[PDB]
Amino acid sequence: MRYPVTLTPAPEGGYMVSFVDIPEALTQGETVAEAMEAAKDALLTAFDFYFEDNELIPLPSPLNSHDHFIEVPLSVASKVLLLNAFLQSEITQQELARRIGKPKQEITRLFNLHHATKIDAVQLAAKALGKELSLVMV
Amino acid sequence: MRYPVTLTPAPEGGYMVSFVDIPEALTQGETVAEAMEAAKDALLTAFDFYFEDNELIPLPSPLNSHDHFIEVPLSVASKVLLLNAFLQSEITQQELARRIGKPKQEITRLFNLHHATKIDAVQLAAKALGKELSLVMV
Repeated sequence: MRYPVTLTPAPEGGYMVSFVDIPEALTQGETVAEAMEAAKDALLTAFDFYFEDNELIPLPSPLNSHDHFIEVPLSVASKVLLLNAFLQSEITQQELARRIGKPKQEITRLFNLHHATKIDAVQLAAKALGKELSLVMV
Repeated sequence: MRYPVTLTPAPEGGYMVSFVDIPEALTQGETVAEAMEAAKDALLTAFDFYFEDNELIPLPSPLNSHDHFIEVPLSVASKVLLLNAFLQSEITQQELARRIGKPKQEITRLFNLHHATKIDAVQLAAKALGKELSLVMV
């Protein structure tokens, strides 16, 4: 859900931004507010790299009392959970497409964060992999 | 999540559908298979009445191992949790729109199951009511 971000003071001023669970997400900001804003772009585009290399996305560490974090939207979170389950299911994209009865070009559209997908379509893909996706609130 | 269904033989032939948690969703079918399928529109059509009557939607009772059930899709499920949270907050539609910084015309689509709504918008509205919505995959 929420990825902790470590902010390091910069010797030339401002802050350098880094995530403990995602080494590829690096950026910086003038101020904590700006650094946090940039931190959300760094995390999501670092996710883009995992999606093309079909490598598992690390899950967030537990959050301490005084730590900043980035909460990924539900749309991103659902695709992240789907990608990890799909990579561990050991089936291909062609096979998954067959199971949902849809052409291969929306499997490509499914495992891409820049393409909008309806949450119900993500739910059906999880079901085809033997997984149930559900909601919790507070 | 999943609402338990009661299957009762019909004196007129066929089988009769009823939900333990939703007394208003009742219909029937010639066979168990058809009565279950017909039951899923009856539950969704009963939900529409809760949405326009602004009444809290009862949540499902626990499921035995050997229990029949109807599973609402994630899109409807998210809106059900949202309507219950909005009804218990005792604020108006104008106020919720103000807190998420969107016009009123997107609140009305939030509380309607026939209008598709993006999950990220449902997350934002829940947050404006002090609730955090998250996904579980099992």
